[PDB]
Amino acid sequence: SKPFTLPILTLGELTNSRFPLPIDVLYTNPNESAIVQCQNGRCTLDGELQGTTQLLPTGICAFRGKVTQQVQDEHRGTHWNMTVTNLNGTPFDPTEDVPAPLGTPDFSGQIYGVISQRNTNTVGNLPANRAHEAVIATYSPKFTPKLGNIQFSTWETQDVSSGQPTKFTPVGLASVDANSHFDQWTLPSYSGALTLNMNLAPSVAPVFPGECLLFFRSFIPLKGGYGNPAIDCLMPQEWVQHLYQESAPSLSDVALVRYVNPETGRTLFEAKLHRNGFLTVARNSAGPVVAPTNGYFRFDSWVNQFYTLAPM
Amino acid sequence: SKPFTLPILTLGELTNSRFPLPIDVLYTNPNESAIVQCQNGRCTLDGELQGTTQLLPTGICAFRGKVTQQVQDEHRGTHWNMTVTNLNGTPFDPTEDVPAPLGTPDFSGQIYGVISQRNTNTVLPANRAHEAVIATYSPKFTPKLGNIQFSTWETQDVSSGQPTKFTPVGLASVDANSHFDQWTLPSYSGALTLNMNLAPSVAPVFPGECLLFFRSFIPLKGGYGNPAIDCLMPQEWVQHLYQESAPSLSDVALVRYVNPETGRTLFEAKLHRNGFLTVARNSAGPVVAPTNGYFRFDSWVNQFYTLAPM
Amino acid sequence: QVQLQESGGGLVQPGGSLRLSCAASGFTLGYYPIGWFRQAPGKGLEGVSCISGSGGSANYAASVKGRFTISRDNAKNTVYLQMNSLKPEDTAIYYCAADLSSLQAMCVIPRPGFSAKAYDYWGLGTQVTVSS
Amino acid sequence: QVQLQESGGGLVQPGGSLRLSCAASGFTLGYYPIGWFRQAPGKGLEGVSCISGSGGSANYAASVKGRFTISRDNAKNTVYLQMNSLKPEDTAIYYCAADLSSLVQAMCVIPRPGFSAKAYDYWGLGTQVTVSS
Repeated sequence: SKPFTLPILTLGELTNSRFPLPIDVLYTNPNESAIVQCQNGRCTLDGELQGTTQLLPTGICAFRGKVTQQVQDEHRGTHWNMTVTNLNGTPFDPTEDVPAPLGTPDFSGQIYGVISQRNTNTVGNLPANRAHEAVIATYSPKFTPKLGNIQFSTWETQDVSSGQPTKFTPVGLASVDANSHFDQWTLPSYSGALTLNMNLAPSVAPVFPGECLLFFRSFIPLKGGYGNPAIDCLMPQEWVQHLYQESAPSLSDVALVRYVNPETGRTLFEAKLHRNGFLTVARNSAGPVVAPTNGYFRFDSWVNQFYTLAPM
Repeated sequence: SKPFTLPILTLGELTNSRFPLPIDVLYTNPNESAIVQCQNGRCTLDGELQGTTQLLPTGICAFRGKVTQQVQDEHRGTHWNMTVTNLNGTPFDPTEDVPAPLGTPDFSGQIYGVISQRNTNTVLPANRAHEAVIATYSPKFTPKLGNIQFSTWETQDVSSGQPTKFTPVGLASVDANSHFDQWTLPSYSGALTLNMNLAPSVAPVFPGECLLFFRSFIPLKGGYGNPAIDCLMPQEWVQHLYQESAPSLSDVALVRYVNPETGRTLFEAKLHRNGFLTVARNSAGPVVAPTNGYFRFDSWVNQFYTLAPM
Repeated sequence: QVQLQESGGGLVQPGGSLRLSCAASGFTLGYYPIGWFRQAPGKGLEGVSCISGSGGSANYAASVKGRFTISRDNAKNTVYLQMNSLKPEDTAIYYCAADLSSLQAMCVIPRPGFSAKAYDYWGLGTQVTVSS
Repeated sequence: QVQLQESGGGLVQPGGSLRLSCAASGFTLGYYPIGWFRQAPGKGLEGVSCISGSGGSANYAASVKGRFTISRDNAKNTVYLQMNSLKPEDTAIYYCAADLSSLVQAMCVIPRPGFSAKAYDYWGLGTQVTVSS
C-alpha cells in the first residue's frame, strides 16, 4: 500500500483552490449556518477529483469559448453572451457527469476579471486583439455554464467581437454590496432557473462533537466599494494536485495531520484530514488562526472516528 | 538514493512557469540567435530553484507592495511609483542572492494586468482596481532596487500608501514601441547597473539538438499579433522537482513523451541537469504531438547518448 | 491556442446542401487524419466523418453515409465537408479535430462516449440548422 | 492581507527624536512578541528591538541600546518605538513583525543578521526614517 503523504509547503507556498489567490491565513467559523458544499478544490484523499475541480491553477474560475453576440442589458453596462468550451479546448458536452465545465466558479457573486480575444485567421497574417474588464454575475439566470453558455458585462460599449476565441481571466470581485449577492457558500444554478444542479461534490461537516471545519482562506480583490471579502477552500490547489498524483489508498476514514515547524519538527497544533478531502480541528474560537505561516501539515497516521484532537 | 521522477500530467494539465498561462503546445526554434537565459521556471533536476523562480502560480509576474506617489513620464497615460515587497509579505531585502524579488517578470515588454488596492484600517476598507501596464524595459523598472512604475488609463483613482497588488493578464502591445522580446532580460536594477545572481543560460551542447520549449500564447490588450511565451519546464515540474529533491545520477535524464494509456513512445528528449529539454529536431515551430501525452523518465544517460530524430 | 476553424454553417431547408470548411488557423495542415464531429442540442459529441492524411481514404458515420462527402485540399489548408440531402436530424454544431495518435491508412470514426481530448486542434464550431 | 501597519516616519536632524507606531490592521494584538526591524539602503533586514507578549520584557540591538525605547499599548492595539539621539546610521525603512513561534517564553530574541524573515508574521509595508541635515 502506497503511503499517504502531503506536500512540504508552508502556508505562504500554497494557493487557493477556489480562486487564483495565495493562501493568506488558516480560518475557522464554527457558527456558520450555511451548508458547506463548494465544488472547486474537491478531491478525495486517494486522488479522485470531484465537483468542478480540475488541476490547472489558471483554470480556476476561468472560462474559454466564443462570444455569440451583444445582448440587451439586464443590469447597467454592456452585455455579451458567450458559449463556453472546456478549458482544454474540447467541445462542451452536456452529457458529462459534472455539475458544469471544470473550473466553473462555485459561488454566488459578481466575478471581476478581464475578457480577452484573439481573432482566428485562416491565412500581414497576424490576428487582431482586444481585452476589456468584465464582470460575470454567477447568480444571474443567464449564468448557465452547464447548458454551455454564460453572460458577462463590460464597461466597454462596442469593442467586443463575435465569433472569435474568447478568454476570461479572473481577478477578483466587482462588488460586495447587497445588490452584488456575494455568498461563498451559495452554489450557482449551473443550468439556470428552475433546474437543479447535478453530480455535485458532497457537503462537508464535522461529524465529531466539538470539532469545526478548518479552511484555507484567501482575501479576494475588489474592483470598488467597501469590504474585505474572502474565499475559503477546503484544501489548497497543491494538495489537490498532490493527492491526484499520489493516489494513495485511504487506510481509514480520517488522517491525523500535525501543523509543524519546518526545521524543528515541533507540533504547533493537530487536525483531522477526512476521506472526502477536508480538515477539522478542536477549536471553540472563530476567525483567523494565529499560527506562523512558516509551518505545514504533516501526515502522522490513520485514525478512527473516535480519535480526539487536542484543542487549539 | 531517491529515484528521479516526473509528474504524470498531460500537456493540457500543465501551466507555464514564466506567465500564468496553460501550456498550449510544445515548440522548437533551432535557428534562434538569442541567448536563452530566462529567470522564471528555473529549477535543477535535484530541486534547486534558481533565478527569480518561486513556487506559486499566482506569483509569476505578480507584484505586491505599496504605491508611493503619482509620477511624471513622457509616455502616454497616468504613471505611478510603487515599492515592491516579497510576494509572501516579507520586506524587500537587496542582499538576498536573487536577480530581483521572486516572481518578477523575466522578459522585456509591456505587461498588462490589473492593479488592485485594499486600504489598511487601524480601527470596512475602501477598494479600487484598474487596468495597468508595467513596462519592464523602462529605466523606472527597478525591482531589485525595491520599486517599479506602472501606468494606468485611469487618471486619478490610485491611492498612495495602501496595499497594492498587480495581477498579470497579458501584454499591452507587441508593436515596435512596446519592445516585446521574451529572451531579453529586464535591467532589474535599472540603467548603468548590471544584473546579478542569474540562473545560467541554456543551450544544446550536442550537435543536431535544439531546445524544446513549453509554449503558451499570451493575451493582448490591443493591436495585431500572436505573442507567445516559451518556458523550459512547466510550473508543475518546478513544483515537483522541488518536492522530490531526487539526486541527479548523471548530467542528463532520458525522457520519453508517451501516450498515457498504451504507454507507447511518441518521441524522446534529453532532460538536462540545469532543468531544460533538448530534442533532435531540424524543424522550427509547434511540435505536432497529441496533447494527450506526457514525459516519462526512462533512465540517466551519459554525454554521448544520441536521440532519435523527431 | 492553435486550433482548426470551421465555417460555412447556416440555415437550410430539408434536402438542401451545405459545404463546411475546416481551416487551419495560423499553422499548416500536416499528414494526419482530420475528423468532422457534431453536437446536437442536449446530446453528446459524435463522430460524423474523417479523411486520411493522404486525402484518398475516408470514413463516414452510418447516419450520413451516402449523403456526406469529405475531401482534403492541403493547398488551401482546408478540409471540406460537403453535406447533401440534409435532414432535420443533421441540425447541430459541427466541429473538426485532428487525430495525432499514430503519426495507418483507413480512418476510424470514434464510437459514442469517446474521449474528445484524444483528438487535437478542436475549433469553436459552426452551426448547421435544417428547418422542418 | 492581514498585517501590522507602521507609521510616524519622517526626516529629522541628528540627535533628534522620533516615535514610531506599529498598529494592527484588521485584527487584535494577541499574546506574542512584537519586533521592530529596519532595512537601511543597500543593507539587509536587521532586528532593532522586541517586546514580549506581556509588554514587561524588552530587548535591543547593541547599536540602539540606551537610545531606543519599545513599549506596548494593547488597548490601542499598538506597539511603539521611541527613537532618541538619532544618528545618520539610523536612516532606514522600519518594519514590525510578530513572533508566532512559541505561543511560552519570557525574554525576547533579537535575530542575528541574515535571519529568515518568513519566520516572523504580519509584516507591514514599513515607514521611512531619514536622519539628515
